[PDB]
Amino acid sequence: AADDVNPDDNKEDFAVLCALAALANLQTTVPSIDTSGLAAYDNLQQLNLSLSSKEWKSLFNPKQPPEGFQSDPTWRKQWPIWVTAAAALKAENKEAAVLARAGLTNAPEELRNRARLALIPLLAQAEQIRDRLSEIQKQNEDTTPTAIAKALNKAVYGQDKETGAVYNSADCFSGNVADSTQNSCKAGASKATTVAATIVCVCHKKNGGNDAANACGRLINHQSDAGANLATASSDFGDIIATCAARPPKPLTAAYLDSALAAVSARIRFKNGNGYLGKFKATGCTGAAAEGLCVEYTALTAATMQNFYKIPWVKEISNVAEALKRTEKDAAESTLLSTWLKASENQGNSVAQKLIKVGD
Ligand SMILES: *[C@@H]1O[C@H](CO)[C@@H](O[C@@H]2O[C@H](CO)[C@@H](O[C@@H]3O[C@H](CO[C@H]4O[C@H](CO)[C@@H](O)[C@H](O)[C@@H]4O)[C@@H](O)[C@H](O[C@H]4O[C@H](CO)[C@@H](O)[C@H](O)[C@@H]4O[C@H]4O[C@H](CO)[C@@H](O)[C@H](O)[C@@H]4O)[C@@H]3O)[C@H](O)[C@H]2NC(C)=O)[C@H](O)[C@H]1NC(C)=O
Repeated sequence: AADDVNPDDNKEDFAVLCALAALANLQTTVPSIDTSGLAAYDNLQQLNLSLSSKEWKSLFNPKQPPEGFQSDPTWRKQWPIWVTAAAALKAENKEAAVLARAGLTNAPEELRNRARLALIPLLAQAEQIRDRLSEIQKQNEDTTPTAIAKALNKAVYGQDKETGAVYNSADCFSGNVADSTQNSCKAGASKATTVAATIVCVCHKKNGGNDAANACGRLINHQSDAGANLATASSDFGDIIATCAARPPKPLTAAYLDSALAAVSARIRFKNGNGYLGKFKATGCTGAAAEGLCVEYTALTAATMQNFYKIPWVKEISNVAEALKRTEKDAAESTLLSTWLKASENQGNSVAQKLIKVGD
């Protein structure tokens, strides 16, 4: 009976599925956009406004530009930035601190003016950098530990929640289990749409004899069974998953997720017009040792493999990986954008010293 499903015959598939199941209820840090450069730029905007004329300061003391400028594209773009700067400068002692940092406390009017003009090219250089950093911030604002946890819990357990996801056939199988195990253990009337459903299909001990208990590992203590046609799969899944200790690397990376999906894709085997994960002998993935303990990717072929990536759990993990791929790069970019903007802030605080000494 070497060709039947025997104990340990699905053990290597199970190791990969255990790694995927450990993405449930995940608490990971995500690469963060370093937004300290936005504050550095705001400080430059505050210095610029402090040094401005009484006529200019009067425009802010709101909501949109004054008559004559409501349609000027530069005023439309800058209005919220200027308003934020004016609001910050109303705070007790804020303007005095801004001027002190710039060496402009008690500065003569001619020095204040020359200093403001000296900031023109500096602010023009910094504007481009700050706008890119703001774009990065917005483009990655949905890449958070909470959104990732929810997406991965959808992948593993079919439950759109950040924590407390647990096995429930009503969620792990799309629409709950089917009339028969063979029909439940199909994906691509798709049913086995989560990692947990995949583990049930590849590992469960059916009731009624002729089962393939311990296919996923001899150390599983199947204390019960999955019932007939997976009717009580939850009890058996608990015993199977109790053997899984996997932990993903932290912080979670796109590369790790991509490697997990690639590994699965490299294990699916095509026979007679379908794909299979888990040992398949004959008839269907019914849970009987002489038939199969498997997911049938119905109609999946090498050439239609793109459809594997549309199965819900695969799509959810792919979406997380795509988001992390972007945020990893944008986070590394943001470190430098913010360092540059802090340097521009320091530069702006130095112009007065040059101007004083040039005048003297
Ligand atoms: C640091 O703080 C200073 C204030 O101390 C602030 O400066 C102000 O910046 C704005 C935005 O660049 C300047 O806006 C220009 O204003 C002129 C008219 O200026 C008069 O009126 C204003 C408001 O009462 C007075 O402050 C000023 O002294 C003058 O009395 C407009 O003509 C400008 O419009 C052209 O440029 C825009 C881009 O900046 C275009 O969007 C717009 O379409 C116009 O361009 C077109 O027309 C041009 C003329 O024909 C042509 O040459 C172009 O090719 C194009 O066809 C603009 O609205 C304002 O004057 C500045 N005020 C002072 C006192 O300097 C800085 O913005 C701030 N720095 C930062 C980084 O925030």
